[PDB]
Amino acid sequence: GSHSMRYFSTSVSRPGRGEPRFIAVGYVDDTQFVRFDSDAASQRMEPRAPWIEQEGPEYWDEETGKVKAHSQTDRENLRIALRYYNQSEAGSHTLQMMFGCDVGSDGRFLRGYHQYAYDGKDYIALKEDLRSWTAADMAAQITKRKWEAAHVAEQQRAYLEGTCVDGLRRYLENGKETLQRTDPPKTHMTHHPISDHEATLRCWALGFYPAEITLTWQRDGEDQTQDTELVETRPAGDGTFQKWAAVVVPSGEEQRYTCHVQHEGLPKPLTLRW
Amino acid sequence: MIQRTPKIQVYSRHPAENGKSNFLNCYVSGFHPSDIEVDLLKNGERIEKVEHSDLSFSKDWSFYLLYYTEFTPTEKDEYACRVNHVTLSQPKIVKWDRDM
Amino acid sequence: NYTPGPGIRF
Repeated sequence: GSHSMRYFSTSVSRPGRGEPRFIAVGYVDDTQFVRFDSDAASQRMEPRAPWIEQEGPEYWDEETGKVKAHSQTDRENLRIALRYYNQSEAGSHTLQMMFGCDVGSDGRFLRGYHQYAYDGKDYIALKEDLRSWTAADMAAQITKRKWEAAHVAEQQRAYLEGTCVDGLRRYLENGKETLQRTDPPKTHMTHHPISDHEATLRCWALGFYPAEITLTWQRDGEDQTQDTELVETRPAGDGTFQKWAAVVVPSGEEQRYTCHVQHEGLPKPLTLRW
Repeated sequence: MIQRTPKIQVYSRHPAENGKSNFLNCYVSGFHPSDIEVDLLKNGERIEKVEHSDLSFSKDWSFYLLYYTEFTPTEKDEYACRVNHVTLSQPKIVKWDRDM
Repeated sequence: NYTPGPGIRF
């Protein structure tokens, strides 16, 4: 089906403790493939997936250059934002960036992204049309005007539709065994008494890939969203994911409940009963 | 400026089987800012060989990290993760329950 | 593949 490539960068200032730390990671779908850490000894973009190791010296040289350039730009951006907002140099601040592209099941460009957040809130983002910017506040409006003058939208659109898509397609082929796979969830149900009046029914999904999943409980076929404990989808550590959903069941009412599972690896949605 | 509390989960990679090699995970997610401290504990004591994933984040900008170590669970051995973050009044200990 | 430089600052 569809596929994505994303890079996520985080810059964190540390007043009185030297220059900001910069960390960037690259993903294809839910599989990480590269990292760069400004605090690390190598000072190189580093492999984080078996299928990226094939890439030659020119790749590592080029990618290292690009990510290092970004690290320096965001160091400057942190200083610029401090000035824009008149914030104290004593406080630590965070600048996050995400960029990348989606392709369809045929490998055609589908969507592109290029966006920043400052202290955990949206700062500026390239709109879906890849032609205009969304600016969160007056500070970001200054940045928007600069980027319009400099034609950043056109430059990034060219990357997103071109190199981004080409790279994603190449990785999808080289890592096809890992990337073009669906591991369906293995599902089951556990029962945990809490008192003689109540018990927990927990519905599990284990060993699934990609991470996207829907796990819900129904009572008499009715919505239970507000009465279900749903944990965040979590990595197993082996390239697969896990999740559970729980409801508190009154004694002897177990049979009124059904667990529902939707995943790309399941030809039909599952219905599970205790 | 914003603050978001980490959601903490401690769990094994595979369903626990006494005497069988496994991995013990602590997954912290949904937090902000990014500074966070995680220990894995065996019978109340810090485990030494603990690795972690590279800092990344979700669509809402909140950070997530996986801390992990190889372990062979037994009947009696107790495991936990201990987490500190600016949003927590004190370090929070979550015990490993082989059933969550 | 990473985005190319140069970054236009804020």
